Amino acid sequence: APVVAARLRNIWPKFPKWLHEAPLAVAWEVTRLFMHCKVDLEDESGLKYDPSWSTARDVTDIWKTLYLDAFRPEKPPNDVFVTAMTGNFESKGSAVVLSAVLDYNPDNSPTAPLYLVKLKPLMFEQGCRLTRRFGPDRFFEILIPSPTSTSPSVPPVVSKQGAVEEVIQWLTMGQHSLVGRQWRAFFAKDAGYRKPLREFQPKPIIKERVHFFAETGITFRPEPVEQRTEFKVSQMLDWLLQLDNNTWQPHLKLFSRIQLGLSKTYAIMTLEPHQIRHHKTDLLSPSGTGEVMNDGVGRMSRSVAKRIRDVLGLGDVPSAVQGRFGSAKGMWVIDVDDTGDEDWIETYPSQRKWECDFVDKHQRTLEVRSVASELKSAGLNLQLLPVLEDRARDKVKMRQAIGDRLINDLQRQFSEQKHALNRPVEFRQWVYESYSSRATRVSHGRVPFLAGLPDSQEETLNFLMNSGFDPKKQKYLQDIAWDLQKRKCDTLKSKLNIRVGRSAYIYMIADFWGVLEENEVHVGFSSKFRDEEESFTLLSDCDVLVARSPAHFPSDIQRVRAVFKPELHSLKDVIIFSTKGDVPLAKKLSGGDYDGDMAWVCWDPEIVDGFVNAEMPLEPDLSRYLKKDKTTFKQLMASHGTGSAAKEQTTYDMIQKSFHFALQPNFLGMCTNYKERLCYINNSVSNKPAIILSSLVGNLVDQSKQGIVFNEASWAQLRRELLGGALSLPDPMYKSDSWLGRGEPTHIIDYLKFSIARPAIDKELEAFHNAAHFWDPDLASYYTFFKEISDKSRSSALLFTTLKNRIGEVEKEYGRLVKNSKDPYPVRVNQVYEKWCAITPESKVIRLLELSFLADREMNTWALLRASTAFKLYYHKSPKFVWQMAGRQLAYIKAQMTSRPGEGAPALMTAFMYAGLMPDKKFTKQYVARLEEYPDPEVYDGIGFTGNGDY
Amino acid sequence: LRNIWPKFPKWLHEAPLAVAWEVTRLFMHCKVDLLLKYDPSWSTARDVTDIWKTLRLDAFRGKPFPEKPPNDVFVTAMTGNFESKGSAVVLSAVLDYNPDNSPTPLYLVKLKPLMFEQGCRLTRRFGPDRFFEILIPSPTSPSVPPVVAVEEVIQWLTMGQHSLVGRQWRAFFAKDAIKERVHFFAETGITFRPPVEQRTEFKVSQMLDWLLQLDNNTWQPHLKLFSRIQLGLSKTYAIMTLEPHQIRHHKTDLLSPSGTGEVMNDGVGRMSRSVAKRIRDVLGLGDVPSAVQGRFGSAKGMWVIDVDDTGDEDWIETYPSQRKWECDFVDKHQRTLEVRSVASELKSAGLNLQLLPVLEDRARDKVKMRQAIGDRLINDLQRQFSEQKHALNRPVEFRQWVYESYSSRATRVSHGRVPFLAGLPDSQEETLNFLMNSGFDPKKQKYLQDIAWDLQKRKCDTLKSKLNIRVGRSAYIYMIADFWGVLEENEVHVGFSSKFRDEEESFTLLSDCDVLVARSPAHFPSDIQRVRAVFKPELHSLKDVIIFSTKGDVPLAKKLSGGDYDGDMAWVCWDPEIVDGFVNAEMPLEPDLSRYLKKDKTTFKQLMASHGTGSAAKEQTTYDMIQKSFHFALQPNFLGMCTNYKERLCYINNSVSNKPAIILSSLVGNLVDQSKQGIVFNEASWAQLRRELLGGALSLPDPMYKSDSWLGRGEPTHIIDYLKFSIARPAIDKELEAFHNAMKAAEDGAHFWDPDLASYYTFFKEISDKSRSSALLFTTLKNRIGEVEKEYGRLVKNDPYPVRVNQVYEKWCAITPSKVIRLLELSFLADREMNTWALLRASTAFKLYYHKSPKFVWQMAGRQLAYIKAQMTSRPGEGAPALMTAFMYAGLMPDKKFTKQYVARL
RNA sequence: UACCGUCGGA
RNA sequence: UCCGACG
RNA sequence: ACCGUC
Ligand SMILES: [Ca+2]
Ligand SMILES: [Ca+2]
Ligand SMILES: [Ca+2]
Ligand SMILES: [Ca+2]
Ligand SMILES: [Mg+2]
Ligand SMILES: [Mg+2]
Ligand SMILES: [Mg+2]
Repeated sequence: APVVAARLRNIWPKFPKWLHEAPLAVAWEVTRLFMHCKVDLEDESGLKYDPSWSTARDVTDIWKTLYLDAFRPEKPPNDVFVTAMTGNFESKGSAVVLSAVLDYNPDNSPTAPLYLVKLKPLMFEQGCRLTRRFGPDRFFEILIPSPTSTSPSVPPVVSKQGAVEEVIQWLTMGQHSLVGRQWRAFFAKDAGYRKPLREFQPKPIIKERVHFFAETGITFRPEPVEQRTEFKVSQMLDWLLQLDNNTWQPHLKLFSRIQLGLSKTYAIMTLEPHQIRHHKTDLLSPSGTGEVMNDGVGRMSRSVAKRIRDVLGLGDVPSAVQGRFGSAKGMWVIDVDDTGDEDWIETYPSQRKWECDFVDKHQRTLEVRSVASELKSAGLNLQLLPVLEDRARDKVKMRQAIGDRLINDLQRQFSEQKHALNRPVEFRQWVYESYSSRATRVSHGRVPFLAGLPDSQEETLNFLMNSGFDPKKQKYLQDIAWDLQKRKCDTLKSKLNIRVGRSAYIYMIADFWGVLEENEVHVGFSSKFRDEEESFTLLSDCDVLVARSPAHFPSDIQRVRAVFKPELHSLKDVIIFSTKGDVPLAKKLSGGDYDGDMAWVCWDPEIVDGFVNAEMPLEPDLSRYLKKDKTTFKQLMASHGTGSAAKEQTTYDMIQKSFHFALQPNFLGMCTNYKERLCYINNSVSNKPAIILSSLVGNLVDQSKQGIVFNEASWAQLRRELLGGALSLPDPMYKSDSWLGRGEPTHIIDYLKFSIARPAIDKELEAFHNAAHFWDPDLASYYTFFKEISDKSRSSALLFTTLKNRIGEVEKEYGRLVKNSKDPYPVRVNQVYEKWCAITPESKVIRLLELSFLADREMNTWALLRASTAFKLYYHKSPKFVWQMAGRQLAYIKAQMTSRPGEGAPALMTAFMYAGLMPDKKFTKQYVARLEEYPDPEVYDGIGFTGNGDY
Repeated sequence: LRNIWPKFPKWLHEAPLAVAWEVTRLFMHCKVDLLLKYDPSWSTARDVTDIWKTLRLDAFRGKPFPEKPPNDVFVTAMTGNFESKGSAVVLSAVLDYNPDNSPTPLYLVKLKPLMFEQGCRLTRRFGPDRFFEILIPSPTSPSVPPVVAVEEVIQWLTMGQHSLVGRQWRAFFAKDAIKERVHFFAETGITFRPPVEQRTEFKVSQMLDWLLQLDNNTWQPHLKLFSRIQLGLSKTYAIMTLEPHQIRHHKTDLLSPSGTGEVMNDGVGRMSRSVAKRIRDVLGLGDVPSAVQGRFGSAKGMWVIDVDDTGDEDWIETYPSQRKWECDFVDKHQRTLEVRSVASELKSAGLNLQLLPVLEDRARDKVKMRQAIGDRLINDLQRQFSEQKHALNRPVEFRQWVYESYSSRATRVSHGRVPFLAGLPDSQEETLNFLMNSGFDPKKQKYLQDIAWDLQKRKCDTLKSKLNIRVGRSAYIYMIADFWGVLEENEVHVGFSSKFRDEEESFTLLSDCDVLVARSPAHFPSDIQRVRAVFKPELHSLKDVIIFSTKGDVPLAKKLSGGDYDGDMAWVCWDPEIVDGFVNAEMPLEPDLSRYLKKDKTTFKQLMASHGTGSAAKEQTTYDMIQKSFHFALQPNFLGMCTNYKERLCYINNSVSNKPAIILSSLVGNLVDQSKQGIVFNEASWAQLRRELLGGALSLPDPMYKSDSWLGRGEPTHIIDYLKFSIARPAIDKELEAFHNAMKAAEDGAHFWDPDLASYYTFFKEISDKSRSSALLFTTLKNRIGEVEKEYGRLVKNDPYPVRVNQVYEKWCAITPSKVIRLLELSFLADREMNTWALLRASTAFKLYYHKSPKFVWQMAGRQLAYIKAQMTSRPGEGAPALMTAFMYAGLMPDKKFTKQYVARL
């Protein structure tokens, strides 16, 4: 399609000759500024390089020189820029990423570029093996609309014509020029439906993520970032996958293994070849079935596990980790029989995804994606409910048990909060336990504010309570707590994520020591697992349910027996399955294994007791509709022969053909939804259509790895021959907010949502509402003060009258930009906030109000008076305005006004020092007990309470 | 001994017991004789202060008020029948020798204020108002008066009723608390009849007959029988009452499978899972306790959950080893489970120095054991020193270290805030955190650096006095017996309720390892045993206890200083270095000490035979048992003297296993319960034992390690001397050397000057230059500050210290100031310390005296200097400073994970 | 019209 | 409801 | 004129 080809010639910004000597980081950031301010990099209207940029340490400094009338963007953080300039794009396991977003040009001119490009700011991301081996600067990733999209918003030039093949060819046929480097595509992955960037002029469109490698560049030589050697993608992938020994593999599967080189991992240690135990065979079934029982799982030495703890800074030695090691991926577990101190790791065939020689350091490096960490209570999901009911001996009882768990959870949640609201110290404790903000505080070094309040609703409640506000007395705080509760109730109504205290998601591991019989599992916790009035350190003498998400077949949930084996006691925060029996238990859980799969584990006796296991179903033959492309790399090489030249050309062919495969429309979501709609209509997940759809969805998830081909024609045919045909199925009633159904709900999800959840939530909300004014005379104290001065002074009255009028203008701006767009809400609030802060006195009175010697104007007396006056005028009319603009100063006033002589001292803490503090649970309990008698140990030579007296 | 008790006048006869008690206290404190009519208003009083006000009269005018009982205690005494939520109101007194040596009161009485105390079986059965306890100097006691004899005092205490606050009190129990605690029971009173106001007359002999059921216990030695009164006085939480059908009285203990006849479950019994659940509910615990120390009727000891129990039925069992007298378990209060304590989450114990001689004695290689303990001590001290030095480099790390170093929570909770003396928190720890929370840096502000140095210097002086060997993998754990027969001899089961943390390593249970178990103190070489930790899944529910085998010839608990399972706790260590070289020793043959230790085993029945038969003789015998047991309880305490002698003997001989060591160890085990066992042992027998069997020395010198500095000659030879003076002391001295050098080394170091703190001063100076009125206000402020600075130098720099500082502070707060005066004052603010004037006063004072009088500036205005620092360091767009209320600030604590994660970014 | 789950963030 | 990382 | 625990 030639018309598209013309539109595929000028997509990338040009690299001007005047930037040819700039570092990669400056070249990237200058290019970004010109694109943002719509200035041509080749404009001759006078551009020449500035040597100051080469030694720069802030992006703003480079941009200031540019901000010329033509110039007069989001900035990379200074730490990232310094790492890009001096740190060789790496810092403490973090890599500097070069990434861009593309969208279809809304200009339909035949000469116009098809895509518009937004280069993203330099950012840090976890490194991977390929970046560690070749350098983060040699990698570039984009999001681009999928040329196969069926969306109405696809431009006619692609939709009308050979264009999809022309777009696919543009991505992979040759090198792309950008910031002085030649980039060649090596990998692509579905990125889901993404809304186009607002700056590019709102329907979501499916996009692909494409990875490029810098094969050559101006600074490249036939290692520092500025002194790189020419290296082809074909050589890059050959280093990773050692293709000469892997030609026997289906080329689509081989291509999918590239993800192992891109996996975001923490480098722990390099092992020497003599410390690596490569096993020739997996653990096989004792029965002789041939089934593998340790798929994805191997053992590691205790010393390796200690090194992981040390490198990652863990408080404890991990029992198991999700990792990668050369060609091996999956889980590694501590060998409980290791009494030695030698570093060693073992690999199994089921872990090794290609033939690897493990020679290069980076192919002998243990990389950890995640560690098995302390567990938390989990809950149910929509997929588990129909299967639990299907396998219930008494379906009425099972439905009653799940419903009781819902009512009990809501009752406890509302009860705990209503009690905490009676005391600020107790509500602060409750709010802190409700949400986590440590990550943001650490990354920002402070509580991030939006205008005059913390960005977070929970941080706002604690910030205002810390300054003396009472959630029973101040309606604004009451409103925040109400909004937070409403959101949680809505999530329950939408997802039925019913909390089960005796439940958790745990990494699955296999028993290399043969102590577990089939149908026995071992679960030991690293610490106390709390469930209301009861606690666990292990599971024993009880039945449990295990399952994986997604669960579809009736057999995808299994009832097994928890047995604690002392031999395994050191293995904590994992669930261990038997390696005996005909079939590994993991395989029964939606085709699971031990390579990072997690199991939902439930020991709730009321949910467990009624469950009857089903046998794994005979899967229907769907080969009429599902076609498998198993062409091997060797078969692709027949087009070229043998030798280095043939291997090189074949690698680029694997990439091109895999890109074509990767870009074909995927039907996993459409088929899963059809299954939900049809199985709802039939109220069955075990009848003939349910088994067909469950078998189909299980195949569509493994599509890229298995080379499954399944297009619209095959989906139409499958529906016609085995399902309801072209008929569009309606949504289940539970997708709606109310039961519009005739009679009383009968489907378990309808019943749980409309007969149990909605009524309970309505009653608990009314009781919460039954269990406060915007007005607070303390907050009007500064206004009353100045009004008295203004009454006896004409100069003060003019200042006072100007202030009121200026506040009124900003409030109207709040109503127009926020209360009632290309600009997102935070940007719109900032715009109002900047006009608010512009309200300044612009002489002894003016000087005392301004306190100009303070760098922060928000800390002077004027800011206090401005906040008080705004409160008096708008406390009731526009509460969101007064609090969002002046909440910070309202808290200052409250803390000043509630202070009493002799009763201690309020503390003005810095933003950094405030961020590092947390509520003291022991203080809360001890203080409340004093206010309102066995000394609770967790509340009050290590020997503690052993008796009050001596008798 | 005729007029010791304050008299009760007919004018207070109708007063409620609580009113009579508190009115009597005021007269005694103010030395007014009991001018006075009962105030009817007193009957309805809900505060002692209100009763005290009516007593305006000439004799009490100006007299200092006595310590007052809290309102809740008084209201419970007036309307709550001396009981509230298991707490009992206590009538207590302290008696002292009268300084007057006149032949014409021998004791001076101080009635203590009404207070709450945990109740006991006797107070819940008869009423707290019927019990009175005193602390009286033993007549056995150079401070003793010339008049002191013992017979006269004991007869005063036990011969007859004593009159106090309208009640007749009879003594029934005594134990050593120099001072002895004596308990009295109100047998009769003015309001008593042949609720607290209307109590029936009841004799001590009847009260004791109810508790001990004397008819079925005359076979017991009366001294031992008397000791069992403690079970009735033991402070316990009542859990529940059990029906007779729910009680399983066993006739026989668990016995050795080897036919030795040894009891393997001494003191321990099983309880139903549901009984344990009730314990959790009434005590408000987070989890169901696996084990409890309690009392039930005549039974005392440990009760453990029956792991084999699947029912919801409440039941408890008792064993002969638990039951301290023949009891029928009929009365509600003899069928009530009473909890002394519960087995709760464990903490690291460390290694007590007392154990080191036995550990050295049993070491396979003594030289290696000594070097290894010294190496562990040196590494710990070096780590402590390095961590303080490193943390000082960042305020976020130092705030965390200061918080870990000291605990101010109890003070914060009782005050509802950080207590402040003048302008700064009263504590140095809270002052560093308070100032660091407003942006001050100990590396930059010398005032903080100086406090920082002074805290570490104080920590070294604490390490010098108290030597401490830290062993993370150690704990004191309640001992229990395996009722279920899964543990082999030499096998123990330990499971924890939660993660027991050692640095970098963690445990929820112990398995596949050798452990050391012992009771403190350990005397015999065999008092420490090396055994095998084996985790039995059968016992997995039993947490925060250690379970011993019930197989073998002798129970393991008995090997640990003759211990058992009645509440005894074991020191359990799983540290491989401590366990490695330890070699078990057999229990030693104990010597015959009858020539020195005399036992009185006269039974209650034999004592009654000298008075007759029938009820009248029993009553006389009960009083006779009390009198004779009083005579016994007041004899001198040789456990302390013999234990002290043993430590010195073992030290001088540097041996715990030679013949004198074993003899003394056997002797101290015998004296552990002298009153209960009826062991008579006087100074003459102690002198004979020392001369004939211990080496001849009546007096031995104190061990060198009891002194702060090395006073020995040559290199230390005793293991404890070696650790204190060859290891710890040099390492501590090196740190103090480094500290002194660092102070001397410090123009880029910490300074007193901070231009931020002069910001307000400089602001007003520019205003003052252009206005005469402002200059006059500003110059008057400067002069008044100078006046207060002078007073600080005379009063503080040089009425106690807090009162003098507070005197200067009041003058500072009196420095007080037109539109300018109004803006500075902010009079709408109730607290003037929060006004702009306080900031100016603080800033001006800092500018004038930051170099001359730094202590004055910070102690008076530190609070406002912190406000200024936090204002001045705020940057636009870099977050918002937070003004915390004093209460809300007190409830926060450093986030340990924030500190760790934030530092990692840097 | 285009899935769920785990962890982290708005 | 969006963003990142995993199955 | 003792040690330990809470
Ligand atoms: Ca898998
Ligand atoms: Ca797999
Ligand atoms: Ca005992
Ligand atoms: Ca005993
Ligand atoms: Mg699999
Ligand atoms: Mg004993
Ligand atoms: Mg005994």
